[PDB]
Amino acid sequence: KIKNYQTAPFDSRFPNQNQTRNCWQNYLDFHRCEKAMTAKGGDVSVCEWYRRVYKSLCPISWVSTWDDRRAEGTFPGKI
Amino acid sequence: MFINRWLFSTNHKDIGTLYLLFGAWAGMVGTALSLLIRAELGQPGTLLGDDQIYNVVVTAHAFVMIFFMVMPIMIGGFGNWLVPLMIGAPDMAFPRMNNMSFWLLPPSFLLLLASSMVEAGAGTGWTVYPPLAGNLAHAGASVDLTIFSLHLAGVSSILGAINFITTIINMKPPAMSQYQTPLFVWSVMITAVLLLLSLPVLAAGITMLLTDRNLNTTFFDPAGGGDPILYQHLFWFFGHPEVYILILPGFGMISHIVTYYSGKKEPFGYMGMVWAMMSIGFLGFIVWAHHMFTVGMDVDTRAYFTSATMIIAIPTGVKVFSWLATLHGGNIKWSPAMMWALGFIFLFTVGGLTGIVLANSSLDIVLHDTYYVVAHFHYVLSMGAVFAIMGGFVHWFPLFSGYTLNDTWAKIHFAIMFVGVNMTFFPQHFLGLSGMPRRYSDYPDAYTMWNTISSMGSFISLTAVMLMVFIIWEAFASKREVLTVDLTTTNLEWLNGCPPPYHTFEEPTYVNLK
Amino acid sequence: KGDHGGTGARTWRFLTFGLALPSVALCTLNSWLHSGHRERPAFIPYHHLRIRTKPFSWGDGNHTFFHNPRVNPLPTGYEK
Amino acid sequence: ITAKPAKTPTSPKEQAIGLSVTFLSFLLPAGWVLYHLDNYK
Amino acid sequence: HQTHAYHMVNPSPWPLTGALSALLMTSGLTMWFHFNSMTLLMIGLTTNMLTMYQWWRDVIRESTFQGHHTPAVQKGLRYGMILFIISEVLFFTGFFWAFYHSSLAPTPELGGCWPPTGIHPLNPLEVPLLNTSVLLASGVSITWAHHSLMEGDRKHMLQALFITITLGVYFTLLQASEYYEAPFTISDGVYGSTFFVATGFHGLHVIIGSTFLIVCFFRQLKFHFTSNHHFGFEAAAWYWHFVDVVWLFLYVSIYWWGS
Amino acid sequence: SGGGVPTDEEQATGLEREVMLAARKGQDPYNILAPKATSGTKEDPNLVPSITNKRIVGCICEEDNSTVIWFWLHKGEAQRCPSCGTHYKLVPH
Amino acid sequence: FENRVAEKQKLFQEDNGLPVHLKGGATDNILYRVTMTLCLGGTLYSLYCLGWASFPH
Amino acid sequence: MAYPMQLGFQDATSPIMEELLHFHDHTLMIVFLISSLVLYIISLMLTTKLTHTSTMDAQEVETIWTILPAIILILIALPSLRILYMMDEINNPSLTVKTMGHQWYWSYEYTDYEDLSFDSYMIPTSELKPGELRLLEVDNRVVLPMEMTIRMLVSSEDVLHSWAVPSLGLKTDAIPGRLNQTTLMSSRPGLYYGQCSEICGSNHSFMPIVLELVPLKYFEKWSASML
Amino acid sequence: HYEEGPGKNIPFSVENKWRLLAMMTLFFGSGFAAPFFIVRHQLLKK
Ligand code: HEA
Ligand code: HEA
Ligand SMILES: CCCCCC/C=C\CCCCCCCCCC(=O)O[C@H](COC(=O)CCCCCCCCCCCCCCC)COP(=O)(O)OC[C@@H](O)CO
Ligand SMILES: CCCCCC/C=C\CCCCCCCCCC(=O)O[C@H](COC(=O)CCCCCCCCCCCCCCC)COP(=O)(O)OC[C@@H](O)CO
Ligand SMILES: CCCCCCCCCCO[C@@H]1O[C@H](CO)[C@@H](O[C@H]2O[C@H](CO)[C@@H](O)[C@H](O)[C@H]2O)[C@H](O)[C@H]1O
Ligand SMILES: CCCCCCCCCCO[C@@H]1O[C@H](CO)[C@@H](O[C@H]2O[C@H](CO)[C@@H](O)[C@H](O)[C@H]2O)[C@H](O)[C@H]1O
Ligand SMILES: C[C@H](CCC(=O)O)[C@H]1CC[C@H]2[C@@H]3[C@H](O)C[C@@H]4C[C@H](O)CC[C@]4(C)[C@H]3C[C@H](O)[C@]12C
Ligand SMILES: C[C@H](CCC(=O)O)[C@H]1CC[C@H]2[C@@H]3[C@H](O)C[C@@H]4C[C@H](O)CC[C@]4(C)[C@H]3C[C@H](O)[C@]12C
Ligand SMILES: [C-]#N
Ligand code: CUA
Ligand SMILES: [Cu+2]
Ligand SMILES: [Mg+2]
Ligand code: NA
Ligand code: NA
Ligand SMILES: [Zn+2]
Repeated sequence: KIKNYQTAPFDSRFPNQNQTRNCWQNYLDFHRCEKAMTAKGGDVSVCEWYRRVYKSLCPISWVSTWDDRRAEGTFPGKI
Repeated sequence: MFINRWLFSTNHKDIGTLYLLFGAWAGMVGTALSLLIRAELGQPGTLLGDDQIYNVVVTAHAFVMIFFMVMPIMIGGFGNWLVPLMIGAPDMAFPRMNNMSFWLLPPSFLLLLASSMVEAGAGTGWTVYPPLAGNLAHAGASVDLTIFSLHLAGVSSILGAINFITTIINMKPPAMSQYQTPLFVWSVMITAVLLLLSLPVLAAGITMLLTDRNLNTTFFDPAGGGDPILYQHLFWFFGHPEVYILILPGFGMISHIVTYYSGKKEPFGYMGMVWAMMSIGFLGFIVWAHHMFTVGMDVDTRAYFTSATMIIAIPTGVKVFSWLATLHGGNIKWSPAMMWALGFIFLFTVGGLTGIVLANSSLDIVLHDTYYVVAHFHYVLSMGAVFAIMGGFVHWFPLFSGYTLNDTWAKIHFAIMFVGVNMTFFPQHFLGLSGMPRRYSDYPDAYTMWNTISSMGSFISLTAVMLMVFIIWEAFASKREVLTVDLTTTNLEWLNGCPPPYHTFEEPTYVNLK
Repeated sequence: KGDHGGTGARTWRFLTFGLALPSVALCTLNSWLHSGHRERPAFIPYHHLRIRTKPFSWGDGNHTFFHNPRVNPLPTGYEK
Repeated sequence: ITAKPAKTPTSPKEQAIGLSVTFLSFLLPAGWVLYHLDNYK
Repeated sequence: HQTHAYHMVNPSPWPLTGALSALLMTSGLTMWFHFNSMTLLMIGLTTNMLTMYQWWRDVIRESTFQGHHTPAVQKGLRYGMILFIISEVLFFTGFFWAFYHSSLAPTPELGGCWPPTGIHPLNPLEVPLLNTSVLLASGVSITWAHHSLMEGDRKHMLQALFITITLGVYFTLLQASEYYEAPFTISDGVYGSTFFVATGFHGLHVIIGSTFLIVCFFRQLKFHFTSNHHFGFEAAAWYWHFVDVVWLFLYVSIYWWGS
Repeated sequence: SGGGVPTDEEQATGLEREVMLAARKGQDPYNILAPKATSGTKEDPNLVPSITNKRIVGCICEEDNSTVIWFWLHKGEAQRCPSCGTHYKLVPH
Repeated sequence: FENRVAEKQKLFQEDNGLPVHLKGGATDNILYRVTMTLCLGGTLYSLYCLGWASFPH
Repeated sequence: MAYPMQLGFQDATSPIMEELLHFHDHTLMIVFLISSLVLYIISLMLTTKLTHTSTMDAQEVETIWTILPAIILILIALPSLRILYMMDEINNPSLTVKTMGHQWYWSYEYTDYEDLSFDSYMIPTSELKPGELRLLEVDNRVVLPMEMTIRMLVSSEDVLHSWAVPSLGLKTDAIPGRLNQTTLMSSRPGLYYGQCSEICGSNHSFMPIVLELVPLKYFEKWSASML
Repeated sequence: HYEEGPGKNIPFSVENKWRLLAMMTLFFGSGFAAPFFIVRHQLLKK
């Protein structure tokens, strides 16, 4: 698909100064996608776009805390 | 007798005197704090060697000057002395509750002292934003004592607002409509309405801060789904009305002083002055977010708050132009109070214009949290308030005491203060435009020249404050008793003599309807 | 609905006994009929819940003021 | 405004005393603290 | 001798004792939160109650027993009570603002949803609906009490005022039981914070309003009110309707829409 | 209904009762009403009751003026508002 | 019960110069002294606690 | 950076800051019109022994002095709002950089491609190299490509801070739990300085920001060398 | 009653100007000195 990725593009869903939900939504999307692929056998490569976007936007400590909470069973979003 | 009169008072003049004494003492505290700020900044490097202490001094400077000097002097002191006299009323509506509004203030100020003596003080800014003011970055009792100090000062002023609104609505002569009361009385009524509506919102916000600090709530803590920016909205929803509460009684006094020393029976454009204060009062609730243009605010909200903030200059301008129109044709008497009022008009106009610069959110991005904001409000608010207070104190000191000041000394005092405050604050515009942040204990070396001048200015105003105390002493020491006061036909507060008896208007005025 | 003439004491007593208190009795029925303890959910130590940034000023510092052991887990889970 | 002559006139000397005492009351305690700042630090 | 109708109040110590009580309650809360001691707080609560009791006792002395409440004085007390209620509305508005702020834009730590993940709200059709019927019914009974008093009917005023108080007490006991049974607490993030602080201040006002109704009940038993002059009853009724209206906004906002 | 609630006629006291009884007689000793002006000539001056030998008058010289003109009126010959000249005469005691 | 407001009106209008907060008789003086003693004593105690808390321990 | 005795804004480093300078000049031209007008009029009112103390009719002149200020405010508002909406226009960034405030330093994350992050602390005065600026230098500068649109995302891991660079017209508060976006584009290479702009405690005065703007190829090799 | 007139409607005496100067000195000087002593206090804890 579209590789040539420099950074996350403008997203009309998140047009304003607070980009927290943009980071959050792409993190959820990547992990939902990852779940659907690794389960139903397939390739996480189709999830890659969400991975690149959340990695661009999300503070390292947010990603790290959210990963820890997924491992612990205390992540409050739905995956 | 002394305790009955001065601790158990139900008399609006004695309570007013208590507030003027309290406010003058607080003004010494707030001035000493301001000189410590300027001493730390008066050369590059560190003076205190403890910037937490610097931050505590800045925070307490603003709380003292706002809650313990300006509001008690303007509303508790001039309001209690003058409002009942100017409407011919025998006292305030609730003369006993009025005494509790006074007596809540020494405990409020004691809590603020306590906050600065325990732990490392509340080095928060007078905005008290979390999470700096929360229980991890300001662990221990200091911020809670500051919150409780604000609670007591808020109860004092909310009850006082209730008292003033009731007295002004209910206790005028039956023939006197609201459009026959003097402008100072209008300015106190409108200030009281702003207090009534805004201080409960502050009380809610600081109570949420108290519970986040002590009851494990998370109103302002993202870990629980809270938001630091919610506290800023609740604080500024009060804090914008608050800046107008601080200046409105000053506008009232300025209208009376300019009318009196112009030799006029009335201010120019009375109904326009009432319209302008009411409009400022109303629009003062819809502009608060201009204190938040850098928090990550959407562009359309920035555009709205810029536009609403600009609309307020219109009614404020009617008032400046109407003061000029009151001077027009006057038999100008160059009394010291008139000099204070003319200084007020100049300084308030300078500060209001730099507020217009700030209103533009695009420029405010670069000016926010810099000394340009400190310069705007020390002109328009801090020194506007102080010059109206000194004008009113000089003008009405012979009413309250029965004795006259030495007018030559009072003019010397005005001259020293006018030089001092302009040397102090004018250079802060340059510091702000060139990017010096506010709330800093030291600065990059380029900013040295203007910080050095500003701090030298601060010592000139110190000399003026010392001279003010001597001037008050000399008046009570010499005992020149007042005889005749001009213009009593349009200045009812003087018609009972100087000082008026303990009870006035035991027989009300006669005013017919026609 | 109806009367609307005089709203006097007799009308307000009629409304108290004829509408307001019957409503309270019906809602009291409705409530004391859905009452009865419901299964407490699996404990999950979510970080946005059971907040402790400072000990509470009572008890052992770790119990809320109206702590109910049956339904209020501590940060470490339900009590025994 | 008009007023009576002072009941208790304050001569130039008495004003110099009142002014000097007033200024010293503000200057001496703060001066003592600031002079000793490095002692505290 | 005065020839206006307003009240010059005798010099009083209660403003000073009330101000000192405020110092003792606030320094007492500080001592309790940080220095593990309830001593100052208990002194401040005691002196606060003593101050309220003697101050309002003296207002009854000044009015029922001494006759200082002319129509002009009563009119000022009407404005004073209306303005006090307005300030209490604005205090609650700050907590409603906090609630809508957090629930309309739930942050990621909540799960990005409202109610937050892990929160199980009360059923608004159970005790919360009962509490709504109770406070609405008490607004009907207090209106019966008011008309009975105006019509000169002592027995039915007392019956209707007693029913109103009983309902206020019923609400308070129901709310106490709901607090104990709730599976979430004040420490359960911003859902618990908004729920308990806003309903908690409301519950405080129900207790204050019930206490004021009880004062009016005992004054009525002692024949203080006339069929035309009874501003303490009017003020307590206006305060009670304020408490009812605040409850209806909490029920719609926090219990129903926020579920 | 029933009875048992006192009336103001039965139980009002002090100043409240003074005001109530005076109102029944159409009198206003406690100044609750605005007085109505006479023509205010020297022949028909406004009559200003007082319990002493002087009282402050405020004159709203023309309807809707926002400026009130205030002066002491003394027992004796009628005095004139210094702005409009309308006459007032003190009726003491 | 019986309406005894007239007796209380006579008591509180007696021409004895007492302010209203003491005009009920000696019980008022006792309650006043209790309240003022608790307030002034508690205030001194609060100043003691401020002194204590002003220094590290 | 500011220079000694500076009176006005730092010179513009970005086109947006140039727009702000021209708009500030406009606003100041008006401010000086109004200020000198007021001063001239008040002086006039105060310098004659001629008098006119009878009642003055107000309505005519109040029209002039409400309508003129309203016109002036519109003449300020129009360019103000144009700049505001221009600063808001999408620009399609080539790079996203995060900054996290801390007590008392800034960290930076450049995670579009590789996991690059570092901390940036003020150089203490005693350790400045000769000719370095007291309170403004940092150990690890924010190196960025010049002439390119950059998205900065700003947050905090403790209290509030605020990330500011006056010569680029930038100031964005750093709020825990929030990710605020701003864009930056430098027309020139060089070193551009700012300072923490929301009081954050005892060392608020001492956590500065230094951007180092260089050609893309040097930024790329720098980024790789910082992994 | 209470005393009325100049010098009598205030909670401090002005009967002797030198006693007044002392009282005004202590009053305004204590407020001005307080912040300097609070700063000293905070520095002496470190
Ligand atoms: C007396 C107190 C007072 C008053 C009256 C004002 C009045 C005004 N203020 Fe100010 N302000 C403060 C005290 C006050 N302010 C304080 C304390 C702060 C900072 C708080 C903190 O952060 O600690 C502050 C901060 C502040 C900010 C936020 C800046 C920032 O944080 O970045 C802004 C922004 O818009 C602002 C704007 C204004 C405006 C537009 C007015 C207007 O009301 C002024 C209107 C007056 C005039 C305009 C002059 C008279 C008019 C004419 C001669 C007519 C013709 C004029 C024109 C056509 C323009 N103020
Ligand atoms: C009314 C409000 C008021 C007043 C009067 C003042 C007065 C002064 N302020 Fe004020 N100041 C603030 C409100 C005020 N300030 C606020 C709100 C802040 C922001 C705090 C924060 O950032 O959180 C602030 C911040 C602030 C700073 C910036 C600190 C920082 O950013 O780090 C500085 C710096 O120079 C400063 C200096 C001064 C000086 C030198 C004076 C004065 O010395 C100037 C001369 C004035 C006097 C000498 C007044 C004397 C008056 C009396 C003594 C009353 C007499 C009474 C009677 C006669 C009845 N102030
Ligand atoms: C963190 C914890 C902080 C705690 C701080 C606590 C601070 C204060 C301690 C309070 C002590 C209260 C003592 C009783 C006060 C009764 C006042 C009262 O009832 O005042 C009345 C007027 O106010 C009226 O009516 C209408 C007004 C009645 C107000 C009653 C008191 C309310 C006090 C708190 C409210 C704050 C607002 C909260 C919302 C922001 C009567 O006025 P007087 O002049 O007395 O008499 C006039 C005579 O003619 C009467 O015959
Ligand atoms: C830790 C918490 C501490 C405890 C908190 C408080 C607890 C309970 C307080 C409950 C309030 C009781 C009020 C009793 C008032 C009795 C006096 C009274 O009602 O006085 C009346 C006047 O009203 C008046 O002043 C009316 C004045 C009263 C206004 C009272 C409003 C309530 C204020 C309570 C404080 C709220 C603070 C909330 C902060 C979150 C007397 O006039 P009438 O009735 O016309 O009689 C005369 C006729 O007899 C003549 O024929
Ligand atoms: C911002 C507000 C402050 C403004 C400026 C204050 C101006 C100074 C007033 C003088 O203050 C005094 O200065 C003395 C020095 O001149 C100090 O004596 C100190 O120094 C002396 C000389 O070295 C010794 O004799 C003393 O014992 C030693 O205390 C003395 O303590 C202090 O009271
Ligand atoms: C009318 C005026 C009234 C004035 C009343 C003056 C009260 C004077 C006695 C003060 O009592 C103090 O209370 C503290 C309460 O903290 C005690 O701390 C103790 O008790 C606490 C409660 O558990 C804990 O902090 C510790 O056990 C322990 O240090 C401490 O012994 C005691 O000195
Ligand atoms: C004793 C008294 C008669 C009143 C009087 O005329 O003195 C009567 C009349 C109304 C009565 C009250 C009302 O009927 C309301 C309550 C009814 C409950 O069944 C008993 C207590 C209750 C509070 C009653 C107590 C008492 O019997 C009252 C107060
Ligand atoms: C109508 C009202 C009161 C007039 C009176 O009864 O005396 C007057 C007083 C102030 C006037 C306003 C002020 O003079 C300010 C504005 C002046 C503009 O010329 C008209 C709109 C304008 C907003 C005026 C409308 C209107 O004439 C007002 C509001
Ligand atoms: C100004 N606010
Ligand atoms: Cu970080 Cu200021
Ligand atoms: Cu504002
Ligand atoms: Mg800021
Ligand atoms: Na310094
Ligand atoms: Na009624
Ligand atoms: Zn006239």
